[PDB]
Amino acid sequence: VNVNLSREKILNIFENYPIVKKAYTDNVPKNFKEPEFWARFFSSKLFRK
Amino acid sequence: MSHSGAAIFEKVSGIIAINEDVSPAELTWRSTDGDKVHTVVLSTIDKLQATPASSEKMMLRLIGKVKPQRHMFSFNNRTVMDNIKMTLQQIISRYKDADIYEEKR
Amino acid sequence: DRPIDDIVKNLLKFVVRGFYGGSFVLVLDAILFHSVLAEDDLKQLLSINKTELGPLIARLRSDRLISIHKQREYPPNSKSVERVYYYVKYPHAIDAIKWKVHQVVQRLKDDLDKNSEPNGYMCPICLTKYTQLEAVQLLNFDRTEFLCSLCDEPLVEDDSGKKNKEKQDKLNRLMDQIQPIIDSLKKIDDSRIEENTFEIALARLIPPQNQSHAAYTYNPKKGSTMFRPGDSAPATLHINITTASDEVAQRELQERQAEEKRKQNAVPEWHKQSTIGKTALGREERENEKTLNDYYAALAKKQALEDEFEDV
Amino acid sequence: KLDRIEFDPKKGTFKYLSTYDVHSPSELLKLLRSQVTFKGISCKDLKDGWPQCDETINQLEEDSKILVLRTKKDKTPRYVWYNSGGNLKCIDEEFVKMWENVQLPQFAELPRKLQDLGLKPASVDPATIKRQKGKITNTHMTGILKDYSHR
Ligand SMILES: [Zn+2]
Repeated sequence: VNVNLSREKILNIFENYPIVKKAYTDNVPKNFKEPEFWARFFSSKLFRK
Repeated sequence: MSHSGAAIFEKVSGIIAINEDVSPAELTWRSTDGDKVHTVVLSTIDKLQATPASSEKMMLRLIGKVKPQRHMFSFNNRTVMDNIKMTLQQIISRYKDADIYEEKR
Repeated sequence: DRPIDDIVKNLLKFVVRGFYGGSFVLVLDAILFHSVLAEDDLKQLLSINKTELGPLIARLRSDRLISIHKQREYPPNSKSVERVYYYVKYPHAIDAIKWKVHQVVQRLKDDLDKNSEPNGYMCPICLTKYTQLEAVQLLNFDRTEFLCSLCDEPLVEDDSGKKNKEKQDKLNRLMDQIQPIIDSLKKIDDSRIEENTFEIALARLIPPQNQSHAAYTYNPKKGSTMFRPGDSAPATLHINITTASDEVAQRELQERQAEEKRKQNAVPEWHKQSTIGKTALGREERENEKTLNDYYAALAKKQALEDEFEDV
Repeated sequence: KLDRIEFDPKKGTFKYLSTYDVHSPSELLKLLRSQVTFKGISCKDLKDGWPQCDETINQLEEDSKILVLRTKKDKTPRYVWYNSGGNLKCIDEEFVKMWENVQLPQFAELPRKLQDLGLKPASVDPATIKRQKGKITNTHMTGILKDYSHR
């Protein structure tokens, strides 16, 4: 299943949900690239909750 | 669990484990006595081969992307093999997407 | 491992350590640490002989704390051999434990009841016991002594008069010692345990040796209607980040799709115009920008192996 | 070059390298806990490099920290295991003998007997395990017609 995201939506997700930004700022340059991060986020229960 | 189980590697029986905590995820097979150890970085795997459910064999091979490196594992119970294959499918697919994104960009 | 599995394992461990000898603990703990464990592997792990593993396996099999599984194996470079595997069938073991716990308590309770009854009598010579009722039809004509029938000799009062307290003491001790089993069984009844099979047990197998001769696999015969006694038990997500240049590209693709859809519905040509007369059918700015950038820069300064396989 | 010898560069000596460096009950108790299999560690190679081990091994048998397999000629420790369970001796022999005297009923009849005494049986009788046109018209379409029988 393919889901499309955009820069405007990425900023909107961060604004409406500070936890997502918290888990984003600390992991993007350190462990894995952004494409993997968002792939994990939607699969996680966090996106469901 | 879905991250460990008995496996046979190079005719040696041992425990195969899927380490997801350490990035990139790596698959580690440890012999029962610990004399032998094998580790494969899942970023290198291109395709995931698996014997069909209609055969008595329970092998599962991880071909490495480029005489390409090849790692073949033989299992004992299919449920363990399926539970290991399912978790591997996620990692290989995700890393394939990462490579596609990197090359495209 | 589920939390109930630990409770069952602890119950088995307590029963074996308390109601069986030392070597029994070794045999059962080996196949509790591991799942199904071949007889040859079991011998190698404990370093005991066949003549010593025999009695241990036999007793743990009679009490149904261990189950057996024999299957034909065909090594690629050796004569076909029949291998024996040992595992634990938890529903079977728990029933055996529950029945034995009940019986032992019941026997002691009955012995308490019997020992509280009148004594009885026995004959010293023929060693035949007589009850109080049976002895009353043998007493002599003088009504002084109870005479035996075979020997015609006076009877002697039986024992067990003083044990009235000892038997109660024994029961008091047993229920204290057997307490963990009762507590574990209570928790087991609340949950529902799944019956185990050789194949199911193989899912939790910890291989004992590097190169065990026994193939720890269950490849059942094809279309085999034969049934042995007691051998049956009851996506991908892909994401794509779209940039501004990709957005306009996507819009162009959408416009193309709409154009194709419109064509699919448009009317043909011959239906559009009346075709009577036609023949019948048949066979430079960059420099300006730089001088500006330099000018503003000056300003700011101034201001500051070949097998069948598939693809998964 | 051998592996059974350890070198000391501080003073320049060669010392013996025992198989299991065990010279205290604490080290033995953790080594036995770290085993990934149930393969007992022999006292023959444990006794080597350790002046007294029977004295220590026997002390742990009484405390029920480890399991010991002893010889039959004379009581002498052999391969030992970690005791993942509880106390090694917890039942008097007057009850072990009674436990040995009880004979279980025929297996298929046990759950019924347990169900008559009011005890919930965690099993079932295996007997209840229910093991579960002609002449065609157009044939020039030989390998085209896919069977869309249902929708
Ligand atoms: Zn007599």
